Amino acid sequence: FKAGVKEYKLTYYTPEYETKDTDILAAFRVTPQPGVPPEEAGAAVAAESSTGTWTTVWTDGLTSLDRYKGRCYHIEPVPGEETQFIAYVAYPLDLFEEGSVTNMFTSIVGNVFGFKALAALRLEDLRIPPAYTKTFQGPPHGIQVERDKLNKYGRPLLGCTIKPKLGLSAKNYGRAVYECLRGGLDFTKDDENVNSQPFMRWRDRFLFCAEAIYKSQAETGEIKGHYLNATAGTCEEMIKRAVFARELGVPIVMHDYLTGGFTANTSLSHYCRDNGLLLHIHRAMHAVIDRQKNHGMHFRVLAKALRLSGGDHIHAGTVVGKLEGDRESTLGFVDLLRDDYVEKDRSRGIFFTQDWVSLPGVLPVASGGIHVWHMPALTEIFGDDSVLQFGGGTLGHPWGNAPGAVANRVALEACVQARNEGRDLAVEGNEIIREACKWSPELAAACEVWKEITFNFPTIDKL
Amino acid sequence: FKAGVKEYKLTYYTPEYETKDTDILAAFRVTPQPGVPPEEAGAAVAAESSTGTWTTVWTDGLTSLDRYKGRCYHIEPVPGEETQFIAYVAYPLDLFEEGSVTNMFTSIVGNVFGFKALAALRLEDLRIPPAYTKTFQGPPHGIQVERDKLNKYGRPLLGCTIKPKLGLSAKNYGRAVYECLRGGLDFTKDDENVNSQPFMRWRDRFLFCAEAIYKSQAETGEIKGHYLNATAGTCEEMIKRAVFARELGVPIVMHDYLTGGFTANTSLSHYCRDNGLLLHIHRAMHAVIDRQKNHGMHFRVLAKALRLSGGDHIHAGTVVGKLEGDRESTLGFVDLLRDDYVEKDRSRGIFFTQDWVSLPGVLPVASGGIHVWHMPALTEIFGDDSVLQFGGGTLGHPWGNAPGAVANRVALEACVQARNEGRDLAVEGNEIIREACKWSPELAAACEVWKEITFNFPTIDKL
Amino acid sequence: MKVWPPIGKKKFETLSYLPDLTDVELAKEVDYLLRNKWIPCVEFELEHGFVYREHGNTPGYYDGRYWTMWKLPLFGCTDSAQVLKEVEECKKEYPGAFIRIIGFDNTRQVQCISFIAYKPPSF
Amino acid sequence: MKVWPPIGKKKFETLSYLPDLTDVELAKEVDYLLRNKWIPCVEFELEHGFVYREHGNTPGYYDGRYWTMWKLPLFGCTDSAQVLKEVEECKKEYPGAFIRIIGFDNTRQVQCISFIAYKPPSF
Ligand SMILES: O=C(O)[C@@](O)(COP(=O)(O)O)[C@H](O)[C@H](O)COP(=O)(O)O
Ligand SMILES: O=C(O)[C@@](O)(COP(=O)(O)O)[C@H](O)[C@H](O)COP(=O)(O)O
Ligand SMILES: [Mg+2]
Ligand SMILES: [Mg+2]
Repeated sequence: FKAGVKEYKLTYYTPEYETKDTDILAAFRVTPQPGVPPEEAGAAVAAESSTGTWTTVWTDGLTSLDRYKGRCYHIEPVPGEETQFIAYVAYPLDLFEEGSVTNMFTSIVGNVFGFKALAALRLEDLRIPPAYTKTFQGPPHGIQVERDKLNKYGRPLLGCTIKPKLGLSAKNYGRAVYECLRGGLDFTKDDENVNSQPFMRWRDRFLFCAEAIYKSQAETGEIKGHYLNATAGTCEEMIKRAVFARELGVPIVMHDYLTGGFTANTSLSHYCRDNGLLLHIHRAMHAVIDRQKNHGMHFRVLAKALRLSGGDHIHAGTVVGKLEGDRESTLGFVDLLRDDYVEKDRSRGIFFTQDWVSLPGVLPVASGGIHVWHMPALTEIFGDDSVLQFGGGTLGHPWGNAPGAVANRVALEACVQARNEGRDLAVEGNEIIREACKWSPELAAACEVWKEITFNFPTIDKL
Repeated sequence: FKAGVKEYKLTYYTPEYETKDTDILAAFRVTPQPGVPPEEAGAAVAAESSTGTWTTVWTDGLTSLDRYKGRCYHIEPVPGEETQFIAYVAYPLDLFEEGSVTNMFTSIVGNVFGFKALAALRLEDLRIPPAYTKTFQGPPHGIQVERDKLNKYGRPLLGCTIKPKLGLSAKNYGRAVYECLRGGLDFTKDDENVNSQPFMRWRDRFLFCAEAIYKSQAETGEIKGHYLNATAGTCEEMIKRAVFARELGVPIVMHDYLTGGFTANTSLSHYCRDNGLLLHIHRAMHAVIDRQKNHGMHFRVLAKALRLSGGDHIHAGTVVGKLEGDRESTLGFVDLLRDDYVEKDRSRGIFFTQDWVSLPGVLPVASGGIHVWHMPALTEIFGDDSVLQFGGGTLGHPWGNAPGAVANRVALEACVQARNEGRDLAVEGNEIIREACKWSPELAAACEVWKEITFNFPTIDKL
Repeated sequence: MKVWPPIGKKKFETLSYLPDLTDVELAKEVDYLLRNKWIPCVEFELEHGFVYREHGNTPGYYDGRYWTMWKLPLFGCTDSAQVLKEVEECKKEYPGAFIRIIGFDNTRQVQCISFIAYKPPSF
Repeated sequence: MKVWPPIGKKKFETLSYLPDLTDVELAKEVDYLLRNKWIPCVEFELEHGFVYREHGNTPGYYDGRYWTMWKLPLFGCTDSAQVLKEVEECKKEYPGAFIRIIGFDNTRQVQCISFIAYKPPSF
């Protein structure tokens, strides 16, 4: 033991290291401060996310850094960028608590983003090894089970956020839900920030929403759901709300996994597995973390973490709507959410090949600023295994919620048949929609209102 | 009701509004996209974080947007930026679930950071009204009660993160704790990522650390603690860990409030109040959110949120250590964490006057890359109501944990007595340390090791 | 504004908001099923045309989701006419039945397509 | 390397890791207390110089935290010599006692300073 400060690269820069199939791998976009070499910046990231601190401690000799340390094993300069590079860090399996996304993020993103020696840091991807994935329940049900439980096959599912976001009473919430569901939507949902509030308490809402679900299901002959929000201030309240939705016999609840947190979300995921409840996951707060290319965590990391902690749906963006989502990045992390095996493909932002070892797939949810004219592009981007959600796009219809639901359902089914008969949704989409206005007045009224509405701005986070 | 899209500013830009004493107020650093005027950008942030969506909904007429809408009531330019501006938004009290930081963030930061029409967005501050503050327990104990339980008065407390971060066994952990505590540290702590892992399971660690706490306290005669980490993958595992700490009779546990999350953290805070356990809060993950000036959430927002959800300590940076902490900004949020009433002071980043209505105060914790030579500045920055933590600065001492602890305790008490007798710690700090080396060979040995060690880098987040 | 009827609009999942499919349109759906290498199968029902709850009511439990299988899945099938022939044969023995065509992906083990092909006169 | 003794180094919270204060240095700490508008008080103890656990063992509970109050807090007294006279009176009445000086902030209701002033011969 020799007291004193060393360079981190002496222990934690190991460019010769061969990753093991049990390692958790990380790709960081690193922007070191002026004068800081990449080897030392990358070693600092590996060290202070695993076993090391700022000066040599004698306790290292009681154990084995060889077996426990994280290792920066590779440095990849970024083209057109003077000092920024990708650093690759391997973390041994033993560093992590089994089944705990909270612990995995605590190590990998706990302290390293505030280091003085770095100007910026972003986590772009992680390679979760099968040996760690198997310690997680993952989704309570997953795509196959969900379609089987709901008896829904052959098309995207359709949802809708009730609006205005806040201010509606419980009885008025249920009225809107009924009129929406009875028009052909599969789901409606509490807005993400609808929890329990003076204008509407949660238990009254759950009760009236149950009346609306069963009335609209009896009317249409199709299974219906309304995502009842279990997000709450404490785990005890969160579970209380899920217990009441279970008592009502309803099919689906929702949770804000980031504002609630991973510890609470994992508990709720387990409850839903124990009680047969589908769990829709809203990603509220993600863009605080994932919007900028130079610092934060890319959404694909947040999406993998949800698939581990557990959810049957997660919002995955629209590409074409009011919120940002780059098309190629979105195609990549949608695959990361749905598929069993995803090959490395930097053209879609996939830094590592990801094996999911039969962990259930998560249904991606396209929501936000979308309307009937977007249906061909949405169907084409996501395919059948998605949920397309129209809040303003239903409660904004000039004839009300049921005709608005009819418009969206008709447009979707018109795209499906057109696709199934060989047409090109990417090129004939507008003509497919105009043909359906010929026999659907509800769709025609919807197309007239939103004809000229698009969302085109410069994309901030590009590959 | 007129169906179709209109500008948000028609409803949500109200520059004539006078904030009510019950409103929650937010100051947003907005960078709109080219072509997007500030009035529209601000109105979109207010709309989509309160009551509004992208097209006009008929359901608005069932309630009152007047009583419920968020309002951008003021827009001021940023000196040194051409497009970027501060937007002030007022949120009615009824929008928020009582006692739920999760719900408050879900509205205010839930979706707006991802809008295509904004290039960047950062929440800089919040004004929490007394009518909302009184819905939260806040800290389980707070500064006054903590000092009284531990019988510690007149100086900053001293702590220390056991190192290496990961890889030590339960028995070696208790060995390091005993040797640290017996040298004069009031506390030691699990590293933030020490939860339960193959190299050391939590229950074993708790048991041996209890033996070390009581042995070192019996030896020294001073009350000792070791923050036992309750952070876990599920709420159930988190609570199990705290219950065992309770059984053991120890005074303090810790939680990683951001990686565990606010729903879990609020639950633990309530448990700690119910059972008399001090709650040390680690801010792991914060710099993913709070590092960059143009986008994210400033730490003062995350600090207020922790005081509401609950914690007896929170890490607050060192200024002079290995992680970034702007001096004037830190003095600002230290007051917001400790004081009952903090007047608006833009020179310290305090955007709104904040009344705490006797919610208990939180001890700020300075930790990360600090050593004996930093004691005068730390003592000068923070004053007596703080915890100063020396992990590497204790376990990196050339004579071991007990002499490292003695060096740190001697260095602190020298600063206290110097300051108490009239000396200026900000100018005579090196003399104070040097003069204390004469009768303290332990301090002398630490001074030799770390004499040229400083952390000076360009400050990324300046005021 | 036109009001969406609350009676007489019972539905049958995918395609049931479009006007009734023609036989060539039904054949083209089978063509899509076969082009995707899905296994076609015919199912029929005589008593409960819609989901109900008689024997349980817990989350995700409904009655009426299972119909009766018509013979077996057409493994290795290559003709949409052979699928339509079984629909006609089923129509002939059970003119009071609802009849639907489904399609299985046996690698994911999920029904990837499902649509009604005949509705009885009682409806 | 020097080994820190594991015996014979019992401590007394703030300042007890420095050399013993002189009577001028004790008064200097009292001046600091008064300059901050804190109000001083003398406490003494004859039987339990250190915290212990006899009557309970739950989190945050210890015995031996309360000492005995010498007279009352010196409200309005702003001379260090008065405080030190009370230590002297205590110390002569109770030569076998530990004696400490504390100072309260009454707006915050926190003891802001506390330090030993006399330790008995038995120690
Ligand atoms: O609050 C909202 O804006 C929504 O209800 C959409 O409303 P509309 O359907 O009326 O647009 C969704 O929660 C967002 O889509 C979430 O964003 P994301 O999906 O990107 O996470
Ligand atoms: O993991 C670490 O590095 C530490 O244990 C410090 O170790 P050393 O004492 O050995 O430096 C602390 O958790 C950091 O200070 C947290 O950062 P912050 O306080 O800024 O949130
Ligand atoms: Mg929403
Ligand atoms: Mg740490």
